[PDB]
Amino acid sequence: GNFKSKLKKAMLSQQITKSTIANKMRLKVLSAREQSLDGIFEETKEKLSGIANNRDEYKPILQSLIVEALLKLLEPKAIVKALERDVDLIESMKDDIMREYGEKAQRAPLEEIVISNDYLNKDLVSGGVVVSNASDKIEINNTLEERLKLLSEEALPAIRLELYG
Amino acid sequence: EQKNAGGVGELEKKAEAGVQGELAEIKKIAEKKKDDVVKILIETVIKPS
Amino acid sequence: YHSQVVGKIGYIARCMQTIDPENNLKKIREDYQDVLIWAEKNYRFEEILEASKSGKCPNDLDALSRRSLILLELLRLVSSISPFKMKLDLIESQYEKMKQHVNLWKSDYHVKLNQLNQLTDYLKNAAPTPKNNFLRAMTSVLQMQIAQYGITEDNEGINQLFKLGLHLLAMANE
Amino acid sequence: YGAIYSVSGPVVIAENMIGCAMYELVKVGHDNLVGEVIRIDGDKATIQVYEETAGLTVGDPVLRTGKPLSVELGPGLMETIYDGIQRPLKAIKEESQSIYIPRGIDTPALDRTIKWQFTPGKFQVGDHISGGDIYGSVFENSLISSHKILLPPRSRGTITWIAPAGEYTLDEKILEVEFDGKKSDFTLYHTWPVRVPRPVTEKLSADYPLLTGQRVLDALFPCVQGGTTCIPGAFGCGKTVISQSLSKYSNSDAIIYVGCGERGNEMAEVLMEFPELYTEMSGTKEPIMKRTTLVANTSNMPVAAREASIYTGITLAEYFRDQGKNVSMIADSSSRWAEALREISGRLGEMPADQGFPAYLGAKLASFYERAGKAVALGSPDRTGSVSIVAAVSPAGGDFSDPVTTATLGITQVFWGLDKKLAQRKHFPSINTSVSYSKYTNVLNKFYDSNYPEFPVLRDRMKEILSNAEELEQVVQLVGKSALSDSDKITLDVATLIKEDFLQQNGYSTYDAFCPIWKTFDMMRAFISYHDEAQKAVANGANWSKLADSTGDVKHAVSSSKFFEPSRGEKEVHGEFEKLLSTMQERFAESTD
Amino acid sequence: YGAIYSVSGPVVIAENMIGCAMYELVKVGHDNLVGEVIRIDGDKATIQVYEETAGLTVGDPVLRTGKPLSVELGPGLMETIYDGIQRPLKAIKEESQSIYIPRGIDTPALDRTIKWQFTPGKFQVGDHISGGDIYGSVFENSLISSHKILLPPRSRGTITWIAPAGEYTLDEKILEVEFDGKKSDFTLYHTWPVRVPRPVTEKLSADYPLLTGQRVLDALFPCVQGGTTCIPGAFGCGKTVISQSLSKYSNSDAIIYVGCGERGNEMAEVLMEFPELYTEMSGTKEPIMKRTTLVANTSNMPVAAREASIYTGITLAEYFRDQGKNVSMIADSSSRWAEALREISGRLGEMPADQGFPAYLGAKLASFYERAGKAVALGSPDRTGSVSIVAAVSPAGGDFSDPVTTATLGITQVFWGLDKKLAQRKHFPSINTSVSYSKYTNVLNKFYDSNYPEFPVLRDRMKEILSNAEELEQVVQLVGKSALSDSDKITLDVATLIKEDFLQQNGYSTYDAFCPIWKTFDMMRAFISYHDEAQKAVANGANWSKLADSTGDVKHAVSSSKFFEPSRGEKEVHGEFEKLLSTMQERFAESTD
Amino acid sequence: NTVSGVNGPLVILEKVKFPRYNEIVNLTLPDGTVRQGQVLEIRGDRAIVQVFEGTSGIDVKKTTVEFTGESLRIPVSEDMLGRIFDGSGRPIDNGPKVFAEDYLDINGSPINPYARIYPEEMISTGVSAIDTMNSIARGQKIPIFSASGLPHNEIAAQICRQAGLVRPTKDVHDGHEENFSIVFAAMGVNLETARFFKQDFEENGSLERTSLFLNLANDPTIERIITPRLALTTAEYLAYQTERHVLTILTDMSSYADALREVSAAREEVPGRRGYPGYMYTDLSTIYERAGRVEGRNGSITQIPILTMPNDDITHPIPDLTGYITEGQIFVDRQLHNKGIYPPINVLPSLSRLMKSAIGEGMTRKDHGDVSNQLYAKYAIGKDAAAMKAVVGEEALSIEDKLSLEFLEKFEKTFITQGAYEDRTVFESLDQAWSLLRIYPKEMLNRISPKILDEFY
Repeated sequence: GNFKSKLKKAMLSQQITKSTIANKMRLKVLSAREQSLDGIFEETKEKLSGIANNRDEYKPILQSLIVEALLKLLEPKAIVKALERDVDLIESMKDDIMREYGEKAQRAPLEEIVISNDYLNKDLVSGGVVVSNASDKIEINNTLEERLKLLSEEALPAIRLELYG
Repeated sequence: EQKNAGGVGELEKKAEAGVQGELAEIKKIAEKKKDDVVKILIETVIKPS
Repeated sequence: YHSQVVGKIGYIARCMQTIDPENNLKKIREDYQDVLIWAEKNYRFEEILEASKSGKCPNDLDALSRRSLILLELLRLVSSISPFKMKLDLIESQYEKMKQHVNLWKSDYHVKLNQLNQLTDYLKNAAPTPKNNFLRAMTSVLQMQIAQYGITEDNEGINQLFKLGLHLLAMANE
Repeated sequence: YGAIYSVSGPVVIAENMIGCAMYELVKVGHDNLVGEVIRIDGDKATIQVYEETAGLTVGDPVLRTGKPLSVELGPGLMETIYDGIQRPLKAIKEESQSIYIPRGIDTPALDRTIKWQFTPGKFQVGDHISGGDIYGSVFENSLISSHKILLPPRSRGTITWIAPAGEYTLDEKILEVEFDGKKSDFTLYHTWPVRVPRPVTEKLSADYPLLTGQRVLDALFPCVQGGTTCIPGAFGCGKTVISQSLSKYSNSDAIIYVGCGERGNEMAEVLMEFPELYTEMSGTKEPIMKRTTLVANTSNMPVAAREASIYTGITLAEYFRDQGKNVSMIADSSSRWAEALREISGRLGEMPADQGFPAYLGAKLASFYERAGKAVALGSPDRTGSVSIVAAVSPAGGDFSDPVTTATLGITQVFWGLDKKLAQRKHFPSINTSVSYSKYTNVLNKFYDSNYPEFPVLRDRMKEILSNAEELEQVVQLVGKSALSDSDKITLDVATLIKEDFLQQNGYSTYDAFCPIWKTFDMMRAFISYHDEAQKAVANGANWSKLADSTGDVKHAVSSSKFFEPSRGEKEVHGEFEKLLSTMQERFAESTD
Repeated sequence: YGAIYSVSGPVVIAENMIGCAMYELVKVGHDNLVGEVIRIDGDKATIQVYEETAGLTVGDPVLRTGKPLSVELGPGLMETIYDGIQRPLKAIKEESQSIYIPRGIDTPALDRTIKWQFTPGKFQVGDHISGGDIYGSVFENSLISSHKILLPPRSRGTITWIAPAGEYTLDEKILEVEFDGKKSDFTLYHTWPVRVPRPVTEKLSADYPLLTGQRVLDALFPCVQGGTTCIPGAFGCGKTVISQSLSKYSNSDAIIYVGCGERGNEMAEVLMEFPELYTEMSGTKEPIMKRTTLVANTSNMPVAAREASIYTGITLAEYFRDQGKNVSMIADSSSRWAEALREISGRLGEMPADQGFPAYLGAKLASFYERAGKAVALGSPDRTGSVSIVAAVSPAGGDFSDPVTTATLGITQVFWGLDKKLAQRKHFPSINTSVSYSKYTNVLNKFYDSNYPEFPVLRDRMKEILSNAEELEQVVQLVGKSALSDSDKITLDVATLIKEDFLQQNGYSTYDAFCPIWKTFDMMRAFISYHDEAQKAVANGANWSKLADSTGDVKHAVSSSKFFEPSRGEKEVHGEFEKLLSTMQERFAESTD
Repeated sequence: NTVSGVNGPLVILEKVKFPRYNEIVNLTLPDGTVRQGQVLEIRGDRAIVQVFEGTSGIDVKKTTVEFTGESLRIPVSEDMLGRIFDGSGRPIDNGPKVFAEDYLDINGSPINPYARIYPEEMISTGVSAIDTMNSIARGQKIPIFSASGLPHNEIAAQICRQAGLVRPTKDVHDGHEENFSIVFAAMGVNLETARFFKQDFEENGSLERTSLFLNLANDPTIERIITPRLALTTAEYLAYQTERHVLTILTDMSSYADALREVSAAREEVPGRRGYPGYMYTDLSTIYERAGRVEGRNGSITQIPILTMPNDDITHPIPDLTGYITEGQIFVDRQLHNKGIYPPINVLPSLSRLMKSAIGEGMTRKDHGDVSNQLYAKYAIGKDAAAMKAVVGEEALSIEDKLSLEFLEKFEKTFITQGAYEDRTVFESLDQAWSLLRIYPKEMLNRISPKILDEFY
């Protein structure tokens, strides 16, 4: 009886390593799939950072994001904050944002775009601007890295199912 | 007790040799079709979502 | 997350270098080559956190806590046996036998090191007396027999010297 | 920064407050009274005042410190009394000439006029460090250094400059951290907020035996290192006697005393009685007061110190557990903090749950109960620590159906009983199986019963006889003693002798001393052998008065065994309990023939 | 039109509403979700939606349809399941692929492409019409003619166009009414508000019984067709077995099941078990499924469908009662609709007055029982109709004497007892003779006593024997038995056999759960004759064991005669009950001497 | 988005009503820590959100808020089992991200095939007292009731320890025709009790087929109450996606009731009687809405919640409200736990109405409820005989009262006494109940038919 109890107590210890190996393999597989998705998203971030270096074709992308933030704001006055290399393109195409924003809504007319001296960094946001209200009460982040990071949570399941299925 | 003294080395050999070939072929097959997801994610990032 | 693994890797590398700086524990140092590789070169915390977060280093803090606790118990048992010298094969077999258990601080091996650490700790901050001299000689003979015979064997002399040291520590000044 | 707009009741309103956080500690008015921001609505923030004030004008400025209210972590906490707001009571007693907290005062967080000996550990220049590692040590006790010099949590980098050994102050810095440039310098003492729980390396199961030093506590259901225990009861059950006996008779490395509102005489009797006694753990030179931290909270004290006393004691116990030493936290009681939270909820105008208590008492008690426990110490060294929190509960109107006792008893895993009828006989706290239970009693009896102890059989038979003693007393009271047999009278006498010898803690010649599980195992084995010999002797023909008179001096010698000191010839077995087995065998053999 | 001002929980508030009533339904949100504005304060009206909110934002368009929100009555009601608004769950199960009703998915109140057979009634060109008159019929469910074509209430005139017999659809008009010009076209289906009751010509007294298939219920008191009775529940004490046995044992022309809230398995088990079980009036195929209407709402559904489920069930019961047929209304339960009204009142913020329930739950619950009863059918024909309302009750206010059970028991007219302690002994439903009462026993005793009634004389002696057995059982266990009289022992032995043969029943068999009125009256008359023969023989001089042994096989045959069914003879009466009187007379004569 | 003020766990922000209900937002604090929160109620020109992890460090003008633009959803996949995951974003739960391949809502917005299928096969966790007294089938909500003053965490740890071993006997018993999946959901409980359940599940060898969810007791009640919808959504997605039987345990309901009572302190809703809100039946029914059979016969979903009564009364809002949504109830015994018997229960108020139709053929006998009704009536007769014989003595007790009194002690000390990891079939529990039921004669029993009683006694 004592040899049977010691045999069961000595034999019950195999499940810890037997489950730890299956947990380490399942964690290594998720670490490999997350390592592949983190490189695919790093390549998508490098393509998005390389596409933001244009000076003539990048105006409609930032103008569509500024019109998208202006359509969600619905204010008559809004301050546009962007990087130090994007205020010159919006300064020469500020009428197109008020024309495209005014042609898609009629609850408030856009009459002024205030480009302040607050420049966004180029090592955390590769392209895009931040639209906010005149009173500084509501701010809408319309950057490409925020839209890619927020869109990666919904695009990651389709790419994960289409990549491993 | 010898089968439990010798079982402490199977946690690393059973985890390294268990899934060691799938991480390379999954990265090769994921890196092969990465241009389609990078082009779709780059095209979706340039428009409103 | 990564800072605890980097601090446990640096503390495991510092404890591994402070444990045996002569390169004698190839069995214990062979399993710690992944942590000693990043500790053998100058690197910041951002390089260890970025290298550990990208799947290039050990990230299991639960396994690294017990693995660092086993190396801290082996370094505490090797440092507590001074000035007596222990064998490298007996230290590697004691670390392999202690590492093969399901519970490290559950057997009598940790209670013997805790009793020897309390016996040496009680005499480390006391004046010279007859009970401190007899307990110091019994702690020296227990350290010599514990260093020569190891902690795996349950000898009657080590249990009698530990019971006599605990019985002498349980007494008073009268 | 801000300006007071209106003061209604104990709550004040301060306008022009846009940088104040939630639960941030600041000073309102010119009195420098302690306060905290409970709620905020727009530009005007609501600040609740806990200290008594009758000279707070409307329009006084409020100076915010810029951080939440917390306690200091460093060397100097032992051998000193402090309040719940991190204020020294000895400096206010010497300077202000008042033992209690005066109406409006201001002092530092710790004693800055006492130097300490700081020594370097195993660190060196160029080695990596992390938050929780043993960077040094401070000599405070004669046996070992209790105040371990550790880094603050959520901090790491490289050690660019290491200070040498010597005497220094807490204000002066001795350590510098290099991580991404010149970040900041480190000192001997570190700060930590009381509204944020400290991190740990890893959690562990609570299966280690904790020697509390009580024969009745460890005899029925002994607690473990890292568990939670609750003890209900009315006024007069012995909470301060169990806290002082558990602190002095405890074998842990540190003792945490947290007062959540008392009469005043119990804190001075426990503080003066702590250093006047001798510790039974191989220590001298005030061993009970040197390793114990006393939190002084009165009934008429501030609500911020009483409410934040459990968070400050849990933070100091978490820092002492993170340093590498095992600490046992004894608190009495949480009913004053729950009544202070219900008083703050009633004065604030919030919706209560039942009897004036707020709905956040379960989350606040669950955060303090979740913050304590046994696990691995945080840091690169990976030390082993434990945090055993024992808090007694009391009712709000005399009934045990309140949400504090129901939430504390439901959330806890170990329960401690208390009998009102048994407390009148000088047996408080008396409970065997009817008002208390322990989930870790199986693992504690299995681990401690492996080599030395045999507690499980006598504890199971004593729990069965103690459970049958209530039905025997109820059947003897209801129907009578004619229907009962001699076995129910022998079990009723054995339950009264075991309940009087185990539940009784107050002597008639002197105070009771410490008693291990090996000392109570001889009394439980003598009571089980006396009950088995008395029950087996009645089967072959024997009178009950002949056996009860045949016992004689065994009951008187068993009562005076707790008054004597331990180690009278042995540590696991005693010579006094060995004669009871031979005398019970001789009386059982003579009672048969 | 309107704009979404705020959305909190399942109820959404929409402002910009002018000229809105308290019963008009409108579409809330951008998906055209079904809803109805129950109440409105100022310009913002609160409307309860039949679906949950999982992404609905403020600023959405809210357009009212301009009419009240009700259910559609017509062909297609039988063989269909609606949640709370008469919505096809089978279409959402195939299209949506789920079970619950999701947001953004709507369906009609009946079938549109399903064609039915139209037959002309007793009207011609130029004949007068009124609200609730018989204008046609529908040939669906050919086992029994249940689908009757009726005009809408509160609308009359002259029949200008009389459609002939043939096949027609549910979307083309076949009838046109002309009363001072063309009012509107009429189709096969008709609309009616669920929150508005149906009018009638005049109320009449109950003079017809309703066979519920209960031996203790019909044996204890006389059943009535169109009465109001309540059933006590305990959430698992045999309520679903009596509900399924009452629905299966019901012999009405239509079955209307209305569930405000259930567990979920009873709705699928009742629907799947309904098309495979034959009742007392079953046919070749679909006996309960073709004649029963399924309106089941679960606990996971919205509170709007659970609150409107009682109005849709009462509107369907009034619509089936207006056609001139007998329908049984089974509601389970009122505590789910009171819990949904307490959830809507808790979400809106109304102060309750029922000890945790709504203040209007007593008047709204008492008004629901007043809308069901036997009376004259509304319309020029003046047909005879009746609706028996059987609603279960359960206390949820924290006591057995709450105002919901007191108002529901006071407003009811029939009493049906149910105990959880008596149901545990395999005696469900255990009725209480002290709390049981029936007001229609005097009116039902004229017709039932006119046919073959003897239920009153054995029923009064059975209730007095049950009260004497309860008083002797309470006095025996209370005082303590050391002796027993033969008169009380004979009444207790007759009460045990009456409680075993009458109280013992099930909801899954027909042999021991089905008994006729003549067989139950003959068994109760045989038990009352055996109790009167034993009481008369005990007065002449005899023992209790000599009386039971003198009876012998009579009590074993009368107790063992409850497991058979009617399969012999040319009527409900059997020859085994008539032969027991001759052996009972000889056993009573031999038992005395 | 600038926050105007903060009162307790809820924060009020000043902005337009651009976001919708259940809109996830990110709160940026000045202490270098970002937290996530869900909007509990939306209004015109204002929004009320609750912090999921802590509320310390919320300013008025120094802090800012930002909307994520996506609803609160947990990523569920086919690789969640065999590892420790979390849905709150914590690095101390073996990874804050699950990395699932499908995105599903926590409220069942895309699909919810439940409440439209009846149970077909029976289920048994290995307890002869629980399965014998109450018939548990696949898709039924059988809740285990607890009380204040008894080890409910030990009973929940024994129920979690019994998971994984009943799956091999269920395949031989013909009760399960597919794979078995275990779902663990912890919210409001202490980490010490969850660590013993995780160590017992890892020591038992069933951690590979089970998934563990860790919810702390220092976070908001919206995260702990939101974790059971994510666990039931992952169990329903795993049961419907793979066609396997999912068994989920939800402990504890008292922490969810206290979190629901602490919630709504700044919203337009008010709490009802006893501090709990009046809409607690919808929140309790939302977790039970994902339980039941699946559409098309694709597996099944089983839910066993663990609720502890704080007052010890059966008229509370948690056991009374949860008892209406469930079928029957199992009341534990507080006096039986002190005697040294586990799992102690009481068959007096415990009764199941759907136990007859829930049982199937080939895995259980037809006479299970007949012996259970006579055992419950014998236990009630033994309790009434003990209560009546306690006051007066041995005078009011009859011959059946003494046999029911000895049968209550022998049945309470024989059937209730069992191990924590032991398992048994329904035939062994029915044979032990039939053997323990032979203490009374056949002339004093009426809760069973004479044909089934004459064949087996």
